Amino acid sequence: AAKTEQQIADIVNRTITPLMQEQAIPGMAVAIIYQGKPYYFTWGKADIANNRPVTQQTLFELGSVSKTFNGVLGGDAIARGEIKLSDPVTQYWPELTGKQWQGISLLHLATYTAGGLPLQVPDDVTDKAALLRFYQNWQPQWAPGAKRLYANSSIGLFGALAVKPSGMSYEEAMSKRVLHPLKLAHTWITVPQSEQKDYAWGYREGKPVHVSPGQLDAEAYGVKSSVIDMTRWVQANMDASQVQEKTLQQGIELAQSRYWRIGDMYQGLGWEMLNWPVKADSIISGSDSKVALAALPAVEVNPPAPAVKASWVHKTGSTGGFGSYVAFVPEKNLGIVMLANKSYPNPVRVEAAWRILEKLQ
Repeated sequence: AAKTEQQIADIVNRTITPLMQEQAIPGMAVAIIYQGKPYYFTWGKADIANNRPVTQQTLFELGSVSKTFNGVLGGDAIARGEIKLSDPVTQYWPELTGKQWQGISLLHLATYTAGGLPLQVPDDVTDKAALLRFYQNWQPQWAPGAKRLYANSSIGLFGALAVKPSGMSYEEAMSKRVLHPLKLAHTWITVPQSEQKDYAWGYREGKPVHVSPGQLDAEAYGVKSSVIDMTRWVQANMDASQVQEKTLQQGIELAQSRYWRIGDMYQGLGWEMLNWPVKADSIISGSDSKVALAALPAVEVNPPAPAVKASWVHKTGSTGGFGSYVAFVPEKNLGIVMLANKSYPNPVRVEAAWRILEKLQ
């Protein structure tokens, strides 16, 4: 018996209501993809001050979910034959000298195994000249491919280098090559003046906050999107076959290939996958900052393993004011998008998603 909208409504409501309460989230937006059909739900308020409620059109900061956009754009470029994952970083930024860079490829940056690029670009690095200096002076902790350390400075750099051949900016390339084709008209890097009325305020210690500028912001954490756009984004990735642009369909597929095995978890391009069915505890406890930010040994999958439908694909993302979570199981044609205007613990996100989806499988 296929569940009915109202049964889906009770499961969702039953889970989120309590969550919003204990974590004290001002507003939320959730989309369920159940047998390929989207169901949207909205709770709370986007601007406590101006008393504006969350809508299906409300823009949320995706934080690190932005990395999924990066991975796919990189994929498309590969597909076009513009870049090769195996190519040296040096090829793309010749101004970037230093023998510590000699054996590092695109792959290593994309997949956080370059040898310890830090989580964030330093606080005293706020312009492009400082950026070059930073990387020029950077001192590797491990040999390339040795371990995985989750870092904005790694994937961030991958994004910037990957659009180089095209001669487009990242923002231009992203709009042209991915957003336009999938009709993500409510997905932005820079939110227009015209759309400010739909831009939710993020809440930090009860204070309204928006993500600030930074080196490699667009590439690692600066996408803004609505419940509806996140949902089309999930559908497209869930099944690349529906995508008309051959290169984009191919990039989606490459982004979901498996390059590294990091104990039961596989690293794609922005997306992280686990085999299905998976144990709840594995995903929940692997989402904790204690595990997710650690340096772990990485076993290489070369040639990469292809995207399989029997997988649990997901990405967590946060900003000072926002908490996002997205997951999908291609094989069951099920997924969830969870957008909040308050950053709350990773494991609570993952755990609530699982609760909802276990009930629908």
